[PDB]
Amino acid sequence: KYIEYPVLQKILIGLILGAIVGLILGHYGYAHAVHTYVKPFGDLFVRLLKMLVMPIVFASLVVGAASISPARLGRVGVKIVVYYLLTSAFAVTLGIIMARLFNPGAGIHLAVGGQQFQPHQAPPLVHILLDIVPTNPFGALANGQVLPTIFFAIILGIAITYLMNSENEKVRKSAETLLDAINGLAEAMYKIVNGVMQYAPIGVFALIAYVMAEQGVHVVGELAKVTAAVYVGLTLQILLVYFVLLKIYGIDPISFIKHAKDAMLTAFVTSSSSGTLPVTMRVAKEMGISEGIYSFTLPLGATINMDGTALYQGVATFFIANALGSHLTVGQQLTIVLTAVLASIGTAGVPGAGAIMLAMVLHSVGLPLTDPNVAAAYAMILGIDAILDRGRTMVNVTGDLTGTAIVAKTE
Amino acid sequence: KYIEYPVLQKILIGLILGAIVGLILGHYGYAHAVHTYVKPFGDLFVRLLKMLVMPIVFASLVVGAASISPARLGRVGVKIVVYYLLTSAFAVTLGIIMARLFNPGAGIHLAVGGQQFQPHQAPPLVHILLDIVPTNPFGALANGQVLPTIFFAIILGIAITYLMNSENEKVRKSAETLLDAINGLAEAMYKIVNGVMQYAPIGVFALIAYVMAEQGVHVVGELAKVTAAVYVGLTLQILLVYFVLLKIYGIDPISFIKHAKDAMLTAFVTSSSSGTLPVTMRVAKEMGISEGIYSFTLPLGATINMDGTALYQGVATFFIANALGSHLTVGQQLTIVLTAVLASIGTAGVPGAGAIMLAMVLHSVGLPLTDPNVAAAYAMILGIDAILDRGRTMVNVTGDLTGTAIVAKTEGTLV
Amino acid sequence: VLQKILIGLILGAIVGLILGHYGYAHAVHTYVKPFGDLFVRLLKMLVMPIVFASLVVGAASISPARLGRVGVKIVVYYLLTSAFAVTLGIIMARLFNPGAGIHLAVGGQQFQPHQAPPLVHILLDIVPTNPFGALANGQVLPTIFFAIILGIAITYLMNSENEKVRKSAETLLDAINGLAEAMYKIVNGVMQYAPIGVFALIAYVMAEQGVHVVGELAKVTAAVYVGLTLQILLVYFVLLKIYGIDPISFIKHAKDAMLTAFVTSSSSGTLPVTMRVAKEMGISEGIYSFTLPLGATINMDGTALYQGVATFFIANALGSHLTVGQQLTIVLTAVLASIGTAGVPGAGAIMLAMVLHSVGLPLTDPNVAAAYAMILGIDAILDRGRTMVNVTGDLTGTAIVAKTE
Ligand SMILES: N[C@@H](CC(=O)O)C(=O)O
Ligand SMILES: N[C@@H](CC(=O)O)C(=O)O
Ligand SMILES: N[C@@H](CC(=O)O)C(=O)O
Ligand code: NA
Ligand code: NA
Ligand code: NA
Ligand code: NA
Ligand code: NA
Ligand code: NA
Repeated sequence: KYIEYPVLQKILIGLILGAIVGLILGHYGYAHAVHTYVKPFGDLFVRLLKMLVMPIVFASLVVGAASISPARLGRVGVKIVVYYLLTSAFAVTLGIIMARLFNPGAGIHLAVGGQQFQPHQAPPLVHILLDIVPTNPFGALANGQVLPTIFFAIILGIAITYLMNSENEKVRKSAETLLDAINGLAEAMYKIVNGVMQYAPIGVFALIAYVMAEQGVHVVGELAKVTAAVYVGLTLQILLVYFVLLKIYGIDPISFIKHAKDAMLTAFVTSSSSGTLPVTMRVAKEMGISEGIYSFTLPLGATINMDGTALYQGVATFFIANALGSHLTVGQQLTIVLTAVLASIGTAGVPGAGAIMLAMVLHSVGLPLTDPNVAAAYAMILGIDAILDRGRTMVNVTGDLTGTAIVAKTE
Repeated sequence: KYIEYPVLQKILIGLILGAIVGLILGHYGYAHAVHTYVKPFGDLFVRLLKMLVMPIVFASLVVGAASISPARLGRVGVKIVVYYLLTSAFAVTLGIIMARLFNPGAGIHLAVGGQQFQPHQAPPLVHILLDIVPTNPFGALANGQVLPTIFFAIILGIAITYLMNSENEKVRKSAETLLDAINGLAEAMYKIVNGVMQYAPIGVFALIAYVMAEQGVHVVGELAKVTAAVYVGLTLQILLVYFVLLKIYGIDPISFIKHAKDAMLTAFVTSSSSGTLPVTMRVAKEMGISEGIYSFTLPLGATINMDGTALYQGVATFFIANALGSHLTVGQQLTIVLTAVLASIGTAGVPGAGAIMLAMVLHSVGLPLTDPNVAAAYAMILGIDAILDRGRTMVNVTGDLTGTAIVAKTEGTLV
Repeated sequence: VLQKILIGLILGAIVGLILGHYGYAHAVHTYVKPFGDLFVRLLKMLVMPIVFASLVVGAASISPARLGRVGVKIVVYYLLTSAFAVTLGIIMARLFNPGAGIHLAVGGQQFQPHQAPPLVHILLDIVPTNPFGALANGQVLPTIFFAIILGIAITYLMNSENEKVRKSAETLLDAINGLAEAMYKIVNGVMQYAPIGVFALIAYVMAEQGVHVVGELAKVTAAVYVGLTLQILLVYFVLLKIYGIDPISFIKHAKDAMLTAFVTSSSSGTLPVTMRVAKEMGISEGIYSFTLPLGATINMDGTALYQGVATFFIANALGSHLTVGQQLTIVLTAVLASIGTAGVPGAGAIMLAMVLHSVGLPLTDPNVAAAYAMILGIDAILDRGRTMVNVTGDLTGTAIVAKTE
């Protein structure tokens, strides 16, 4: 009774099997059953994603503050970042534009707790800007609030790279040993991470088994409404940005696609900016780009500059809002712009943590995942991430290929 | 004004001196005094036991997940574990049977806070099975809830033994240094542990000084009711299990006891599965058992398979329940079976943390130690653990001697 | 660093009465507040980790083991000097009355001094029931009793028979220490916001009652300074003279270990300097080689006195008559703070943190905290002045103990 299988199908057959199993259960008779039996395995999966973050988000971002230690020369790739921001900023814009045309979410009245979502109005920015600084990092980290457990983790690890340097030898030996422990927790988390991706097949099955039992069936159409709103928005900015800003330069925008070939192919199948990096790296070499340019910019387009993930989140948010029976207002709309950018700037680049960074793009713009109406809707859109992750990644990689080819004009 | 003394008497003379001091105080006059003066040193001791666990239970169980790392060959001692479960399962059964015959607890109406225990009914298993997974390990660990601070500590340390292996050299150097820190906290805890066992003489005195002042005196008889319910249950399964399943095999069950001699003796005096392990190890060699058998099984009967501790907890629970004025219901009864097994599978094997694993066998089956009625009763039974620990351990060791001798009938040899 | 906060102090003093008249409405009390407050929190962050990390180090620092005979003599001395220092601070905070002449009301509802819980129940709640919890949500008096009992227990693990257990004990302590340091790195960075946030908070609390509040903080300055110099004469020049050692020429071959202590304001920087100085005044190796590094982190004479004044300052600033017993608790607290204080620049003031938490004056109360903001504000003055003694006090001890053959 054994586990072996390439998981990113295991989940996807979990999904299509879940969808097809779900629909046929609630229809035929026992609309309940699944709520009492199956859902509790989705409830499980959910929890395990959350079990992560806090350690991962601490540990990782202490490492990624020893990784970047001044000198951290952002004095020649000013050009590339300036570009990356605008594309990602325009991507989420385009997502909100696509979540206008299509209205995913509406046509579902999620009541969950015998009671629909009421939106609790945001506190002043004074008070939230100040509550990036923890009053006690341990507390902040502990009970769970994250935006201090960023500001601390960074300010610890940025300060730690001035201790390995310090005059004293034994102080540098102390600074090291702490960082050598924090890192490794980072890794140990990543070892459990993979193991959660091994329960992910069960998890996803149980989620969109429940959704398709309780609340049929033009919820299918609704989630397929997302699929399009995402997809013919993704492909709607490949034409509207890349094919545009390359043409309006002088670079050949059409044959660019042909010598990006397999950096594009894999991005869709691997669904990873990690896997599609020695492939995107080679592809820049293969279309004949200069070393110090693509050698610095394509690894910075890896973690920074997720164009598709910014757009994906700018749709998912809208989906949730309307699914709750909440008319998502303007300003909030352009907060989502600035939030989804500042999420899809820190999103992972593996498979999952696009959706599990959307997490916070919802927490911002009063829509927290504590409210069960929110969460049960999040469960839906996180359920079908496995579809809109493979499709999404393809752009995240192409957007920093195009930037690397646009900036290749500097001599 | 100096401390030196072999402590496991220091406590026990603390107890008998506490008992004899306590009774004569509340009787003669100042029934109070002790409540204001002496109890606050028992209140202290209690807290220090609790100060522990959370670090120890984390740190230890990250180590004991790097200790067992797949490959962790449970492919030949399937036999021994299969046995161990049934004995421990039947032990707590027998404890609940003994806590039926004897009714310890009842005949005390513990009101503590001017108000008796009311039992708050258990939540669905769905919701408690799910709350083994922490939503935030740090939080879980922090404010104190433990069953996530297990599931995390294990899943960290099990995952950590696939990082020292990992292709990268410097990643294995990072994984090590974390585990080399967590371990050592484990040890540092164990250094305070010993220091608490050095206040334990005071602590125990102060506990069963207070109990014997406020609430005399057929509380003596009540706690002695426990003593028997435990003891003539312990000895009631030596005859009923070991002397039975060895006889119904063909192995000589009576002379087994004679070449176990000093593995039994020390178990009662040392009150330790740690101390009685080179002794139980030798004793298996001395009664002529095969190496690869007792060399693998007697160290696994060390921490897993505590027969007596399972039974002890299956009585202590019942004691508490009835002491509160709470008729401990069935199902709960057989939850105690499954709980006390899954406590006496992880109990320590030093002296204390039989009682301080009962801790959780009470938290399960709605009887938490937050409630002062519970806790003041727990203070009683944890008070006299020093009596029912030495007596208890003797079985915990004998039960995996017998298993090792029962499984010694398997021969043999592969291609 | 000093001349950015003392011109800091007068870009607060005046900008309050020239933007409490020309400066209209909440707008000028906005960017006072947000910048008072993006200090306040930014400050409050530090206290806990530091108080844990530091006091695990200052329990491996003092360990009943390998302290002897060379190291029984020196500590015995160090305790008494630091114990007598904070005594002298409380004596100086008697003569001068800093704090009084300010009625800090903060939350329209001044600090009504809070009456001390039954002592049974607070003595018991020094022992944490779960250190993690205690540390986490913030309560400190357990996060002392644990941190100490961890690091005291840890110095019996590096010793332990097993080699690999000593390698494990080390690596933990080598991580905790370093967090200590990492904190001290942020510490300095907070002292860099201290100008435009602790003389932006000051910007308002010098905007009201101005003709009695500069000269209240300058009242501290003296109470500290002519107490520091008042024990150089009263202890060192005394106990060296009453021995036979030449107490006056001692100062001359300490020269640059004294100089730097005032400019560097660091027991870290003034350690290869104080080390050399002991060599240069011709002290024996195994003596000053063991004692001057133990006078580094243990034995802060000035920091003990500084805290024994700062506390009193705060108390009286609140409208709270700081009672006796509390007075001699401060003696035993400030010693057991200035035994674990950092020896960089900041974490004298950010160990006073806990000497206030002890003796019911916690920093959760905004009346306390806004007053702490004042005295932590001008630490940059009384840190350079303070350090000079912290170093001289273990030079003198090293020279006093140099008489053993
Ligand atoms: N699938 C994304 C990462 C994510 O958003 O989860 C990528 O690799 O680009
Ligand atoms: N005394 C037991 C351990 C315990 O239950 O506390 C043993 O060593 O077997
Ligand atoms: N400035 C002190 C340290 C402190 O109290 O912050 C020293 O170096 O001695
Ligand atoms: Na990317
Ligand atoms: Na990203
Ligand atoms: Na055993
Ligand atoms: Na056990
Ligand atoms: Na010093
Ligand atoms: Na110090």
